[PDB]
Amino acid sequence: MKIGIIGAMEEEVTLLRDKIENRQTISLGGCEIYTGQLNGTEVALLKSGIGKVAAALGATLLLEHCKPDVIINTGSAGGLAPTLKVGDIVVSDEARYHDADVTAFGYEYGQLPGCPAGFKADDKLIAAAEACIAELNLNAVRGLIVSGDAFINGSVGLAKIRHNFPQAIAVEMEATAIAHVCHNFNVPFVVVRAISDVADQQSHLSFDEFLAVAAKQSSLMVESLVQKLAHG
Amino acid sequence: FSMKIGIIGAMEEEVTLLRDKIENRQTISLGGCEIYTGQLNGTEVALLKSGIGKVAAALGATLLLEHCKPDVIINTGSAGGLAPTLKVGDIVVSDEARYHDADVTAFGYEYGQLPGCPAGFKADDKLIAAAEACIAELNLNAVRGLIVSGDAFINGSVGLAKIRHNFPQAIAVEMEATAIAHVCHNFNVPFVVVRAISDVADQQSHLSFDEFLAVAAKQSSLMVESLVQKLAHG
Ligand SMILES: CSC[C@H]1O[C@@H](n2ccc3c(N)ncnc32)[C@H](O)[C@@H]1O
Ligand SMILES: CSC[C@H]1O[C@@H](n2ccc3c(N)ncnc32)[C@H](O)[C@@H]1O
Repeated sequence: MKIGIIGAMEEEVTLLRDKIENRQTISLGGCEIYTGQLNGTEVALLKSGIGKVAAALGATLLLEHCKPDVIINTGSAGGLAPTLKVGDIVVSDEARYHDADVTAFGYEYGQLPGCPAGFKADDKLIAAAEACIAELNLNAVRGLIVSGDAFINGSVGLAKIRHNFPQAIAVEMEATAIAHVCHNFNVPFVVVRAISDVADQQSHLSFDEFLAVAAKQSSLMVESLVQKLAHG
Repeated sequence: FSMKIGIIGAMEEEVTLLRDKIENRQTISLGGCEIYTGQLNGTEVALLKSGIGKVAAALGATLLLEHCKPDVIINTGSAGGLAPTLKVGDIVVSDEARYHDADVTAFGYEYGQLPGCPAGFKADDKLIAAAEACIAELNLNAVRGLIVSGDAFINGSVGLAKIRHNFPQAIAVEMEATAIAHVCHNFNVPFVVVRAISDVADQQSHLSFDEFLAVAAKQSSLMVESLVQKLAHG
């Protein structure tokens, strides 16, 4: 099997990239795809860049080109659920755009025409992720992750997300775009990210200071997840 | 005679007229998108129906570029008019595209800019000139300028006000142009947006859209046909 992995920033893909053996690099459409094996498992790691379009472009390339069996979106996120603290894990059971609005025509807030109002992550991928979380003794929350093309740091931006998606556990900028692409190609996906901040008026400083920590936690989780999917 | 022109429209109504005119037409269904190949007035074209929104347009544009390698991309369809002299049916030609809903300002990026990208994506000068030549020849009313995109249908109120305040110079607003420009930019492919006005993005936009979408589609499609011809023969 081939496992696809997508991270947005250098920090979020560098540790995994350093571990890929029989590594080959593909530079294309402004993205980088690293192919090879992670602890014996065939993977394809994509550094997509930040934002929905960058992520959609990279996911599309990855699916069309390398044709992985499942997609795992790694990286950092702004924590919204009460029990989350920096470094904690968020596992998507679903992804929705918090900034899409075509309600003028009767679509659900966050829903784009031609798409489900939310994209569901794969149950097996979620089960495997949670088994790893238990085995590594990590604090994690499973639930709705919302994406938009904006960095959230309190004020109006956070307020609007709370209103439309009070049950969202985390917010970031690529997951739902990746889920949307996977949905169109019928590819299972799961988002496994780590908290770099709590999306408030202090998230800039928190993100700056804890991104490396969040990237590491999510990377270790992905490493464990890949191994679990490949060997049980 | 060796040029392949890529054309991207989001909705059925926006691509149907051009599609019916493609000779030796074939249909490719990939990634939830539909691409029609063949010739338009003898010029090789690849017409994609992308679906609505930034991600749907990005996915489609990426497929079209990777799969059909067109030499240039023309984004067709409707838009909400923002510049004063625009009436329903008029043409808007992009000289630039920017996301009106992207905000990473907390980190010092320009409003609308995503990290790793230029704050705005510039349309091709030759494609712009050709489109304007077509405009002068069809004797249509048009405006050239900044087109801004977002994943929201602008219906007046705060959505509209925020846009006018952040991009006072924007001539129109829609939902796919900048995502297509972004993908084209990353692939180094020349692009131009030539859309037509279906509404003025105000509280009436919902009704105006339902009523004049066909008119915008007709006017934009005429422009695209003329542009394809212009680009291949002069
Ligand atoms: C530098 S923009 C923030 C990047 O980290 C993720 N991230 C982390 C925290 C966070 C937040 N509070 N709001 C939005 N995106 C966030 C996003 O997916 C994007 O790739
Ligand atoms: C049914 S969503 C609107 C569709 O038509 C375009 N459009 C036209 C007018 C308009 C507006 N006022 N606001 C946003 N998108 C608009 C968009 O790019 C999208 O494909």
